[PDB]
Amino acid sequence: APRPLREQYLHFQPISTRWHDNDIYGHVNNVTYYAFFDTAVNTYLIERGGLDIQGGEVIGLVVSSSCDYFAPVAFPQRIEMGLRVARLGNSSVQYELALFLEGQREACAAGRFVHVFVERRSSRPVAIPQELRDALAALQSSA
Amino acid sequence: APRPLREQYLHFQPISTRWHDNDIYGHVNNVTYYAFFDTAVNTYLIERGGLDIQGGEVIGLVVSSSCDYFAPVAFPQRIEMGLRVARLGNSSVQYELALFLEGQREACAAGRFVHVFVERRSSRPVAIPQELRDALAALQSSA
Amino acid sequence: HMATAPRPLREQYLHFQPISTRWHDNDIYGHVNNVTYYAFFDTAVNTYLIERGGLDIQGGEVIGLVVSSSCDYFAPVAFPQRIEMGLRVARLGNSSVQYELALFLEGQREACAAGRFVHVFVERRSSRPVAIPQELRDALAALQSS
Amino acid sequence: HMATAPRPLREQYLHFQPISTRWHDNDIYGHVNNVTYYAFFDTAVNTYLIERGGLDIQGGEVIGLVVSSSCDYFAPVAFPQRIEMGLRVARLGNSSVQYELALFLEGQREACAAGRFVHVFVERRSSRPVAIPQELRDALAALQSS
Ligand SMILES: [Cl-]
Ligand SMILES: [Cl-]
Repeated sequence: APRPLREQYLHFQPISTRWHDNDIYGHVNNVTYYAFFDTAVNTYLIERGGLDIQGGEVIGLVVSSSCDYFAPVAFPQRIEMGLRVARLGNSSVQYELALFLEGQREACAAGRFVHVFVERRSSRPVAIPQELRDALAALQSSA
Repeated sequence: APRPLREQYLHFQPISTRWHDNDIYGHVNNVTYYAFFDTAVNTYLIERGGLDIQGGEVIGLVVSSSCDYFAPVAFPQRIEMGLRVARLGNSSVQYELALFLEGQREACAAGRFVHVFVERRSSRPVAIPQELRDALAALQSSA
Repeated sequence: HMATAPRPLREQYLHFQPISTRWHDNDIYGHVNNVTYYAFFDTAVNTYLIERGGLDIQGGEVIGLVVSSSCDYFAPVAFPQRIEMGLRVARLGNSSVQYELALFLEGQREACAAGRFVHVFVERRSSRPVAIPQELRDALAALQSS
Repeated sequence: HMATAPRPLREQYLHFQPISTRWHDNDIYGHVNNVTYYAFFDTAVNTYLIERGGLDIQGGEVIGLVVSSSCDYFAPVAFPQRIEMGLRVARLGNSSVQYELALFLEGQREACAAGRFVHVFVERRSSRPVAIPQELRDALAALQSS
């Protein structure tokens, strides 16, 4: 089975839920979890890896992603992303994430996604800059 | 001129920003401010006024809204909604809100919106339930 | 029922644009969320600016920034209903413009929601207001109610 | 370039659906954000379930819940480009179904992104898995690659 626990992740981010996260069936819509993934990863890249989204030469593009869902959460509930790095490559990295509900031990959902690092003007993949590598390595998972 | 200050509002909510709040021009998109409005109002209605979004008999529908924007914010910046109630009617209420950037005194943006309270099944407007009125009145603005 | 402002009519608008509705346009109460309407406003205007004004959002030097907006809601709509935005230009200044929009059921004549927004155009890198470029102004001028 | 998985072809899909792009589909890097693709998946499937399966999202007793999904991205697209979702059903169980989708430029044949999701159908009030209702199953069956 699962399920994922908080101590299996390296870094955490609270994310506040918004009215419109819920859909017609009353819980956070599956699409929104990936917004959560994307937000946790890039928040980390900016505060700890020197990512410059406004004018930086090198950017992370999502080449792929996925998620399994174990139990719903709903606005206005309080949640938290665990983030870890499964592998750091030469020009890409695979993240693993998990959504946690405040007060619950087991993850509501767990997924992965993959960045490739490219030159912003051309979109040629490029070796990950060093400052970013240092930050990404600091997230290395245990398994 | 403006601009709005924090002490002119009754209740506050931090809202975390998400990767995708920024648009192609790099700042939080104007549309998202109203998601912020909607989130601050309904969060308050649920924790302090007994709003039951899942199964409640009475709901708030937005009959109108607006916003003026004074200066941009951007993900991953940290922000905060001030909320106040300009007037409580028999079956509607006008809220005033303002977006604040952490560390800035003056509001980035300020807007209003109007709820009408209806019966969920029929959508007949109905007098605001008492528990909700108590909470809404506790937000009354000074001017 | 909802906003008590008088409902605008299809004829009061110049230019129309279908927008396809999306699963999550509906919120928990089951109709399109009020915020999404503003996304419809942005999309209609900008689609118009790119196909008729020559707006270059990727590398253009002059951009349009939103300084205010508002909307009144008259009757709900829901995914997967088919909808259509009405657009016109109410006022055309040297560096700013006010748009008026209304959402229709593509099968219908009464507006379901209507509002307004203001663009100010600015040099992209600095954000100093510049005058509206002629190509865009020519496209805006074709939407001024005669 | 991006995902290195082999790109799916337009012919491998059964059913198509235009989706209009929106201003804020583009993120700060200027192309449609990866998350939005999944919104396109949800919309295509559900549009299909309502018009061909009789899904009643407002008051129906059986609903479809998403238990997993994934997507590979091959080439970016951008508002205001015109796009089209390809849909087919890969597997049809008693209470679950796996969909496969791909996004195309409506003018084009190579997929720009492709992925998958799984619906489990459940009694709406409880969320106990129920079998898929016959009307929906008949619509799902028409998408199984022959
Ligand atoms: Cl805009
Ligand atoms: Cl769904």
